Amino acid sequence: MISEVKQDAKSRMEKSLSVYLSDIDGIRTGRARTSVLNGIVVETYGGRVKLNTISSVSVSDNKTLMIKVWDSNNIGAIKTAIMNSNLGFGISCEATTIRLTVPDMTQDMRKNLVKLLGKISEDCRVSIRNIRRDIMDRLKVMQDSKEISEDDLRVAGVEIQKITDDIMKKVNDAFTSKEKELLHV
Amino acid sequence: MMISEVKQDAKSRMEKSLSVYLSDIDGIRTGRARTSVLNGIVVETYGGRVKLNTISSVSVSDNKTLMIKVWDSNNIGAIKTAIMNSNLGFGISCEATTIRLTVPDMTQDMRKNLVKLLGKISEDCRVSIRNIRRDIMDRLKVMQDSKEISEDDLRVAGVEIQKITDDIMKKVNDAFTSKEKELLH
Ligand SMILES: [Cl-]
Ligand SMILES: [Cl-]
Ligand SMILES: [Cl-]
Ligand SMILES: [Cl-]
Repeated sequence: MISEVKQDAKSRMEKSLSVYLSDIDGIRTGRARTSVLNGIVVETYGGRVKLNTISSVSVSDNKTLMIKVWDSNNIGAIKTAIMNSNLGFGISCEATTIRLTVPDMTQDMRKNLVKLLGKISEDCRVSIRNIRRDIMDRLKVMQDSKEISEDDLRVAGVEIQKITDDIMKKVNDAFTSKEKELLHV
Repeated sequence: MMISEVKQDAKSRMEKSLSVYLSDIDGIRTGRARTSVLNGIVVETYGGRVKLNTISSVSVSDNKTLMIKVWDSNNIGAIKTAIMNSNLGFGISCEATTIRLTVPDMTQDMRKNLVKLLGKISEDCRVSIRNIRRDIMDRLKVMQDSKEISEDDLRVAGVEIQKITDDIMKKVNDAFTSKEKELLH
């Protein structure tokens, strides 16, 4: 069934783009962003919880986040979890608010991240092209196995080459957007 | 952001590539009778949907022939429909409570093509695995340049992830040569 093969393309491609966005989303840029704390796991209330379910995070200025802790008994555990992530924030507190200052990014650190983000952008393109090559290889198998005609191969090839190109534009826009965050002040 | 999580990402993503390639080559006809070809067959009967192997028992009769013992002979039509709809290319005949499937004969030119395509599909899998390793290594390098982990930390993680890659590469290659042996008899 070609119908089942055309969905493996979009599924594998979307899943791959989804993996690469999550990977770059955490790359630090100098500017303070609440998502850097997305995935801080705090041990409280008998288990492990995401930081945003027991507090409220906000950007105070370019280099600072505020964390409003609703249960004051969670302040130490949150301070401990943030410190032990080794993200290296400046940590202090007043009453039920934790203040995080974002460490400065040096010039060399910023150039290394520009290069490493380019490499990851190409690792993404490679998986998208490799998915495409593999899907065509599968259709060539079906067409050689006399399961589909040649017309079925060219037609689905055009449709999938169109799906690949649209998915790739998302890849280039996402990695260009992240690069602009690195480059600007 | 923890090295342990990055390592688990490598494993999970390379096991997804391995699993996807195994299913790709499972769709390659070999000219020989193999019961695994009918594993996914879903049969509409008794007003619902059942796996083929809960209403029947598939055996290999000779090199080019499968025998399906249909316990409820009233299911023979529904099973024949299910198999023919999956477009697997079988010759089919009925007899009492039995369905004879003849494997479609494979020319030497088809076999030559499928060997070549198996090698391409296999190398696509290797490209995916190596790309994942490079991507994971780039993510570790981002963490090191961002001062979240040391250079020794990264090298230690790099060896462990080389171990994961070697182990999944070996399973890709063993599936490759085993599938080649089947294509060549
Ligand atoms: Cl600081
Ligand atoms: Cl650096
Ligand atoms: Cl894949
Ligand atoms: Cl590197």
